[PDB]
Amino acid sequence: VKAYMFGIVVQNPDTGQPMGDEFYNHILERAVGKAERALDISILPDTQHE
Amino acid sequence: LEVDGITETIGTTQSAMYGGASAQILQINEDIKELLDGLRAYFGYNMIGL
Amino acid sequence: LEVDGITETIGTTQSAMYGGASAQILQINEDIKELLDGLRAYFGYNMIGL
Amino acid sequence: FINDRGIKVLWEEAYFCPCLNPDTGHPRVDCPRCHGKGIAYLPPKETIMAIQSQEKGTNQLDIGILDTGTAIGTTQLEKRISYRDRFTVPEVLMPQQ
Amino acid sequence: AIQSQEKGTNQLDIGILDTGTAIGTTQLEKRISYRDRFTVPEVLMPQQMIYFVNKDRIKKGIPLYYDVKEITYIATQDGTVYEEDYEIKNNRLYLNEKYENHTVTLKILMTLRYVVSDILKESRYQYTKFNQPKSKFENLPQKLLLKREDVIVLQDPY
Amino acid sequence: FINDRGIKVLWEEAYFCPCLNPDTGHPRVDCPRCHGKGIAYLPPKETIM
Ligand SMILES: [Zn+2]
Ligand SMILES: [Zn+2]
Ligand SMILES: [Zn+2]
Ligand SMILES: [Zn+2]
Repeated sequence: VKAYMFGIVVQNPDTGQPMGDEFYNHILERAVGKAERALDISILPDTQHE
Repeated sequence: LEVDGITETIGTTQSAMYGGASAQILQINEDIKELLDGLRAYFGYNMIGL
Repeated sequence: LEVDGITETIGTTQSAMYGGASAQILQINEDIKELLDGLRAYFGYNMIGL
Repeated sequence: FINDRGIKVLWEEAYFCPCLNPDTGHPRVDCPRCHGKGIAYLPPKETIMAIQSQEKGTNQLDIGILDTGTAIGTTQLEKRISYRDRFTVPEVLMPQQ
Repeated sequence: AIQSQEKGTNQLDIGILDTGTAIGTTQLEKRISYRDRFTVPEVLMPQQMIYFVNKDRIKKGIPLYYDVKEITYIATQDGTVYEEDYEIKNNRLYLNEKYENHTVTLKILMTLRYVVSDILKESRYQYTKFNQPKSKFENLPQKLLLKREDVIVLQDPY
Repeated sequence: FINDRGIKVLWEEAYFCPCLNPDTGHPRVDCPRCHGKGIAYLPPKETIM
């Protein structure tokens, strides 16, 4: 993600601390869920019983 | 506000039409629309036989 | 801000209508739309026989 | 607005020192309460003041050099500053030789 | 940054003098002090000189009033003086003894120079907090009044 | 901009005339190279000012 924002930093103006990677991972996992619903597909491997 | 030649001036995101958080709410509504479309594809259309 | 012969004026991309990252989000939405059209051509239309 | 724009200063209030000579009317030069100035000062008070036009005002004289520089200050609300009251600005250091 | 660079010519019974003045804005976080000296190596100023040349000045060399960086014109009653017939060393002018009873006239260039005469804004301040862990005090640019170094003239620092 | 707005002038450069009296320091009033002014002038140069 950060590569696509080369030359930017996301930083709390009251403390100068950069945003933690936990938020990036959380957002990525939800973005994968969104992609798996915009298209009627299963991206990540899982065992299905039908 | 100006005192003794020191000048401080603000234009804020508030306006006679738009509230301070207008833009963020508009973006959130766009995200909600995408999410709802996806989830209303996951759950089906309701139907009943008369 | 004007203080003791130093003056600064800034106009930001924020506005009463648009948030600071409106432009980037709009471009990203265009890219998403192109990608989704392509991927919905790669995977087919869903169909079922009643 | 004033708290944003002003610098922190220590304010101490003037009064005439009771060491003045009862006849000549001049200060005692050895007075410990005032170091030869006729004016004694109360304990310092923390305040914020906005200051402008901070000029050094160098003078070169037959007696030697002297500084007569002047500045303009805007006080906080609800204060009654009095003549020869004294301010110091602990953040700001000036070079001398 | 320098503004209002005035020459300030004066014409007096003692002779000519320059009292010109300029206004300077410093960089951040500097505490300029009285009679501090500046030179501007990029900027060359024209000046003029004339000397009567005598046996002492031939043997000892003429001590020049200005810190000559280079000569643009040199002449005498007999005409132009060619570069084999003069030399400058240590801000002394040496001449061929041919000229033992002549007067030499020069046009010269020298570097611009200033001394701090007065400080018009010795303090400007800002507490900066935005994107800092805690408030940081910073000293903004000073405004200097600069006076030209005519009366006492010193070499360039190098 | 300067070439559009300025008038054409002849510029000639000052230097002290070597006719100055070696004692009194004043110009010779009969000097042909400078007509009693202490200042001689180099040949003119065309410029716009
Ligand atoms: Zn159902
Ligand atoms: Zn299918
Ligand atoms: Zn006393
Ligand atoms: Zn002459």
